[PDB]
Amino acid sequence: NITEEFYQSTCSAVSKGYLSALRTGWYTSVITIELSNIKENKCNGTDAKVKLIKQELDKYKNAVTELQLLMQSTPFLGFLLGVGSAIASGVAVCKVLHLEGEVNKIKSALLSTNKAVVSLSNGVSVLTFKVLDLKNYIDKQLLPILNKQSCSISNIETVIEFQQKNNRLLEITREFSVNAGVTTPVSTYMLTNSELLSLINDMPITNDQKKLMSNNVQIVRQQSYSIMCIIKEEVLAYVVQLPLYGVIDTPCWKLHTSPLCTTNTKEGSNICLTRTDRGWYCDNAGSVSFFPQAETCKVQSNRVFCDTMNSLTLPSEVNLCNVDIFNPKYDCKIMTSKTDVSSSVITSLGAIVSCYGKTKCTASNKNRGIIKTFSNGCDYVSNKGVDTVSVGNTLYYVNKQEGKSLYVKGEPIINFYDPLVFPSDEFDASISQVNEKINQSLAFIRKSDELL
Amino acid sequence: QVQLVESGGGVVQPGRSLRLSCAASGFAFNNFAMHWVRQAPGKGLEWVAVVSYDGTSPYYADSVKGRFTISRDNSKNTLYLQMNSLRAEDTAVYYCARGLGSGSYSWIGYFYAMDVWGQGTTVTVSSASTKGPSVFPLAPSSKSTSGGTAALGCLVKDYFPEPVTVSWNSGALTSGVHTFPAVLQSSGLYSLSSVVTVPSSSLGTQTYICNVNHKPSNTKVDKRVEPKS
Amino acid sequence: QSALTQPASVSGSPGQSITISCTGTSSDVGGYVYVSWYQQHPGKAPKLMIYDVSNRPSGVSNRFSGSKSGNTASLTISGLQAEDEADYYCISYTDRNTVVFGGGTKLTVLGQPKAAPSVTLFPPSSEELQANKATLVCLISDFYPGAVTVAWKADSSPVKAGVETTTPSKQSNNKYAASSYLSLTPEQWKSHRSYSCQVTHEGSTVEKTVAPT
Ligand SMILES: *[C@@H]1O[C@H](CO)[C@@H](O)[C@H](O)[C@H]1NC(C)=O
Ligand SMILES: *[C@@H]1O[C@H](CO)[C@@H](O)[C@H](O)[C@H]1NC(C)=O
Repeated sequence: NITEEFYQSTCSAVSKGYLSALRTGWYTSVITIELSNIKENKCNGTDAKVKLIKQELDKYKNAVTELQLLMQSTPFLGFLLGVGSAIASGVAVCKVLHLEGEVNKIKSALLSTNKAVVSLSNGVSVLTFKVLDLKNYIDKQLLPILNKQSCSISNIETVIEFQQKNNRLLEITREFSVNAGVTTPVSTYMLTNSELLSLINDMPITNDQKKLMSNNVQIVRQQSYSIMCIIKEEVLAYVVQLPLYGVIDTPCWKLHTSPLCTTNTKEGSNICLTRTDRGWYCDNAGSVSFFPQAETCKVQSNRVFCDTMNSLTLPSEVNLCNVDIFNPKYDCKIMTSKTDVSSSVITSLGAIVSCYGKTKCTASNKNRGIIKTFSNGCDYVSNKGVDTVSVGNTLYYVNKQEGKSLYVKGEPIINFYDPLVFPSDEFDASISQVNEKINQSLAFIRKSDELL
Repeated sequence: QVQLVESGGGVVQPGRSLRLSCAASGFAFNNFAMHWVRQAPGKGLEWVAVVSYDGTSPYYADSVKGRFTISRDNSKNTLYLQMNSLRAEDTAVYYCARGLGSGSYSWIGYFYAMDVWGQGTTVTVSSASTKGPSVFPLAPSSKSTSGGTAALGCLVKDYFPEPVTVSWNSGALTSGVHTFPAVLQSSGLYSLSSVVTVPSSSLGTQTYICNVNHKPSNTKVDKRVEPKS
Repeated sequence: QSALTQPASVSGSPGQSITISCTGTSSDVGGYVYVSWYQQHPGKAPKLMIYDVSNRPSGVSNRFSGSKSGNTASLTISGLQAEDEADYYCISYTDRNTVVFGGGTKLTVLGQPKAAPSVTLFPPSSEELQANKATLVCLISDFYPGAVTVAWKADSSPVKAGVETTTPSKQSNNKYAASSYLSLTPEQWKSHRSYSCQVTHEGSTVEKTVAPT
């Protein structure tokens, strides 16, 4: 179920009914590839199959040399957000891997199995996964065939098989080389769908968390980092940093806002108001997580994946701005201007239309064509029976998501202000800031008659 | 000095586990590969196992895979060889040898050879306790005696451990005497036979007694060798 | 692991040259250069003589040379000396990612004439049968060099069960001697026509025979 409410009084709309999936922490996994130490091949074999193997081996050797170079380097209201270090956790685990004998532990731990839990020297337990064993393959399948005294290859399949196995190593290095050892999203070369699902299943997390991550692997990939760490002692290791979702299934809602202007015929005599607090809101541990950059959240059906690094923690009273922008308990954030330009905001279940001046604003159906022409002011139409909206030369398609919309009638609040004392130059203000500014303009007028 | 010194040459019963130790000194241990090579008594050499420079990639012999496990500790410059479910065929002198090819290489073909060898520790598996011997007279055949040079001796059978001494006529006869090497039978007990070359014309005139002395079991038995009709 | 075919005995005289065979398959010898030779003196550990087909380390002389043709590697010792009388083995990479050794070759420098072996068979003594046991003793003595092969036969069919053979050891007159034991039961000893000991030394064959009667 999804619903949406449009508030005519404040030219805004809230879509409710969504469930949260907030990233709260990080899990760090060490992914290793075992490499083979390959010395010179003293044959000048002109056999066509030996030549292709030797060419593939040069690509293999250049990849290792390339990664060794990489491992020598250390890997409206948005402006209110803090500044994190997105891979501080992953890089911290990587630093430990550079200590003496730490790589040897992972390597010997993964000698019998390809998946193990290793305790690092500092005490943290990390899942370690070997995704490709080239050391075993090269030492057990291709070294004898190349080094043969005869110096020729029996069949075509060995050349092809090596190219298949080596390809993954070549692609991983390619990505790291153009991302300075840190990639996001995590591609299928770094971690296949099978390996990731298996890693999630072996993680020390609840069963609910495992299910959520397994059914939304594409979002997990986009919120994960792969950090190139060490390549030493025949081991290539990179750290994959997976999101931990510590908040699940709490109510979330999306606030959409659009400019609300007076509609006088005199061109520049109009004043405008826009709620600046648009973005995502989720209930979280007794407060509300507010994500001003709504483009940092991904909506899948009715589940919203957000990252708390891009959030503020606000008192739950922030919700009062939707039903009463003048409430005394929370200072609702707004901006002011005199730029009464036309535009539309496409919501979850409809469209807000701010239509001013001489702009042509209409809504059309695919079958019947234009079914509503908007007048001056801020208005709203539901997506039921409506397919497109036009504001000036801009055509907007509306979302065809199923769900009920409610039109909450109300007097546009822009009509309550006197333009002679209306502060219309505020880019980052609020209800209370506009109030105190009006009184500072009214006191300069009041204390003049006080002399008379 | 480049030397390899293995130790721990004790006895162990079949079915029990044993762990071999090999020390190293005088060279960069964490740069070479290590081999294990055993040699059965009298028989030839037999390759056992190899561990790379860091103990990551080992290689075992087909007659050994599954039973033995070889490991390495670079922090101690020591090589090990674990042995489980020991059988009688494991009686051999296990040598500790280095690989031929310094480098951080992991393939057995890059260091298949051996250049520096240890001294070797005798590893003996046997479930037999200390038992006294049994002397049987190896008499000459009266028909095959008339030829000039005769042949007779004694037979020390089923004794443990080693060694056993054998003299003739309390040490009076040393001409043409040869005591053979001992052989370990399937039961785990050793068997030995010593013989002498005797002039054929004095087979009825002379007394021939072997003095078999088994000092470990405190057994000294003399058996008289005489012809038969 | 399948062993490598080496000749058991090789004879030579000081000043001569001789060659030792080392036959394998296309996987072990006849496929890779990785073939080495080792000299082992009795008592002391083996010593590397030839690494790879022909390369030799520092210390060994110009008299040791290696070669390979087909599936057979050859070790050549030019100008023999008394210091060369020792056992020689050959190793090889096996293509199956292991290492395999050879059968072994006992090279003897001739400081004596060719001595024909004298053998003697011993039936179970009248006292040994009273212990529910039986042991046929075949003793080879006064032969040269120290390399003989023993074979047992019941009637006309060979026997390989319960047989033990000692390594040829030197006597008090610088001649080699070997033993052979055939552990049997009193029933197995009486229920046969004839037991024979077939000894082979330097091609020739000497065979004695015993019977319960
Ligand atoms: C949708 O239904 C659930 C289950 O009753 C309810 O908790 C939620 O509040 C509903 N959505 C809205 C927007 O009320
Ligand atoms: C204007 O109003 C605010 C709050 O209503 C008050 O604090 C302020 O003193 C007023 N201005 C003057 C000049 O008194």
